[PDB]
Amino acid sequence: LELDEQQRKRLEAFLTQKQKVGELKDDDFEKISELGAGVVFKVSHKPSGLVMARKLIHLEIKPAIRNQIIRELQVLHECNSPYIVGFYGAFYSDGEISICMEHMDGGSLDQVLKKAGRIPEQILGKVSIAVIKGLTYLREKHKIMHRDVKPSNILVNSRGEIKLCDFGVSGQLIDSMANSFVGTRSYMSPERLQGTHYSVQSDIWSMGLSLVEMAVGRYPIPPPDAKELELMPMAIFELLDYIVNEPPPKLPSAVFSLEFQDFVNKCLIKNPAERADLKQLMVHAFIKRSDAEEVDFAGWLCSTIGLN
Amino acid sequence: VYLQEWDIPFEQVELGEPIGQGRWGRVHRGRWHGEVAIRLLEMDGHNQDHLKLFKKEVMNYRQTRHENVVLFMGACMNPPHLAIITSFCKGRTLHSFVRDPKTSLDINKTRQIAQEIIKGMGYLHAKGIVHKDLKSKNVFYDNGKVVITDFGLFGISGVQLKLSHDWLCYLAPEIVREMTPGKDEDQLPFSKAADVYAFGTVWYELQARDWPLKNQAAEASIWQIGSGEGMKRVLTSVSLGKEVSEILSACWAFDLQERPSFSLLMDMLEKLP
Ligand SMILES: Nc1ncnc2c1ncn2[C@@H]1O[C@H](COP(=O)(O)OP(=O)(O)NP(=O)(O)O)[C@@H](O)[C@H]1O
Ligand SMILES: Nc1ncnc2c1ncn2[C@@H]1O[C@H](COP(=O)(O)OP(=O)(O)NP(=O)(O)O)[C@@H](O)[C@H]1O
Ligand SMILES: Cn1cnc2c(F)c(Nc3ccc(Br)cc3Cl)c(C(=O)NOCCO)cc21
Repeated sequence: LELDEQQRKRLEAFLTQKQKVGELKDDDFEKISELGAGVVFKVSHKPSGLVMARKLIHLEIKPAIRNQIIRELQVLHECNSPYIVGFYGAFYSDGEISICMEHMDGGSLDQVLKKAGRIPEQILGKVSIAVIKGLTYLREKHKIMHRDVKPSNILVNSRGEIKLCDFGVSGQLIDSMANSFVGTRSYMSPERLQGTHYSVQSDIWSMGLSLVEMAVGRYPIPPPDAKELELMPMAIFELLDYIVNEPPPKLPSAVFSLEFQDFVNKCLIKNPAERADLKQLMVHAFIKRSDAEEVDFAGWLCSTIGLN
Repeated sequence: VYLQEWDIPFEQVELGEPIGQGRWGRVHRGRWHGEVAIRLLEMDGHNQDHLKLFKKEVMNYRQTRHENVVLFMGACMNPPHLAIITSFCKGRTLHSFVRDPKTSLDINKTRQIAQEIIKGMGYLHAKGIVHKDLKSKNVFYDNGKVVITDFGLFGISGVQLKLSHDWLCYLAPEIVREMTPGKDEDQLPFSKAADVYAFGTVWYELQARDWPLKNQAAEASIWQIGSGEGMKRVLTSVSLGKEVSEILSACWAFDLQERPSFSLLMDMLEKLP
């Protein structure tokens, strides 16, 4: 599975630190500051002095399905790879499902993008490698798909790692909660919007659309104006109808390499059958390039936002 | 409104156990002697224009009485606290009724239930009242008789986006295209035509005992509903009967103006098996 030694040594170190904490409840944590909402908080755990990230979601529903949600979610103990954020535990408390996760020093790429303005191609190659490896790991080891890929769910650290969060493990939580939200933006594939059977192909599209937003600093659809590109108020249905009935986004031909331009073009093919799968994407020229490249990711991240 | 302004003589009403929640306050069982349903709302707007239109609507519901519309009894507004009191419906919501294994739906029972609902929607429309929230959860079935609940209630302005799937199925394309974050439900284009579309979905429920769209993401449903392609597909995907499907295709008409009136729909339901 191309498991590196330094990765496998940092995977063991957190699995043995995973039993030092053991189980937890609600009084073991203490707040620090506001991470964001879509809520998650920076948290101090008191039994084990490790600082963790606790995301809270408010669900008042019949307790029979709350128990089915928690037992489906405990499978995250089996999901462990260098490209998925560290999972601590899941429990119901005060009618608020709380997920305790690794704290990521750099936050989400959505935060990173707003502070960085734009994200260079050299480094978008590294996150793309991490996502396909993380998505192959998820589809192969547990036979699930992500269903919610977007920059605000890609997390980075000053340690130099890349890992994704908020992936769909519980089918009941999907039918009961996650489906009811609709944001001002949509990262959903065109075949999911038309309600066909979608696979990880739908996740490829999300990755492609996310890459375009990070590369240009703007949510891609509707495509920017001709002069707006040089510098760098819509209802939700006009957004969704554009994704289905209009050409997909593409990177500007003047700034980025063919390997990058073609990479996103293969990710953003509307038909998922012709869209690139993960096998085809792992061997794509843009991946072979950045995988063999030499970037110091920790240096860019800490000098972009001001960490150490 | 001090409740003494109503023709239902009032000395005292008592709150009882709550019976489920929703976007529109908390509904309590209660006793007027008869059991009643009491809905407790709160006006965050607190603005005189909200209450003037509220006073307009509740005084209009005072004029309503029909065997297929729930009896509106009184409303009292001690702002920001408001309360709406309707007759309590014994029996099961039509939603939970069709989804029962034990329930025995048939080509006749569905026609009879639907004609009842059309009569109630006919009356409400005759009085110029748009229901704005016709769905299976707001229709009650006790033995023979069928009652419509929760009509006109969306015209109220009380205290990202979250949209239930069950509600989306009953929403006409005119409405879901206008949905957007920061836009309140009071600004959506409900209408008599949007009401007959919601009758299309409730008729589908009478035939299929389930939603016309399986529990998808909201975004997925929003496009399918608003494009009219969603209802096109489910119309073809599984058929029940040419005569039965004719009224379903008519009610779900993409152009609202091509949707029948309720008085017309009474005749269509008559020329059936
Ligand atoms: N496990 C985590 N570790 C560190 N930061 C996190 C974590 N989860 C979320 N965040 C931060 O919290 C914010 C995102 O929270 P979240 O509730 O996931 O909403 P969202 O990602 O913006 N969109 P959505 O997930 O669909 O609601 C960003 O500022 C992230 O950096
Ligand atoms: N007149 C009534 N008689 C008896 N039960 C009622 C009445 N009106 C509402 N209810 C019940 O009260 C609960 C909440 O009603 P309501 O607030 O209208 O939500 P709902 O219609 O069930 N679905 P929603 O409107 O989307 O929240 C449900 O269990 C209803 O069946
Ligand atoms: C739909 N759905 C089904 N299962 C889910 C789940 F386990 C989730 N949490 C999660 C999973 C893995 C890891 Br590693 C870390 C976290 Cl925090 C989320 C989620 O976090 N949504 O973000 C809120 C957006 O509305 C959603 C799930």
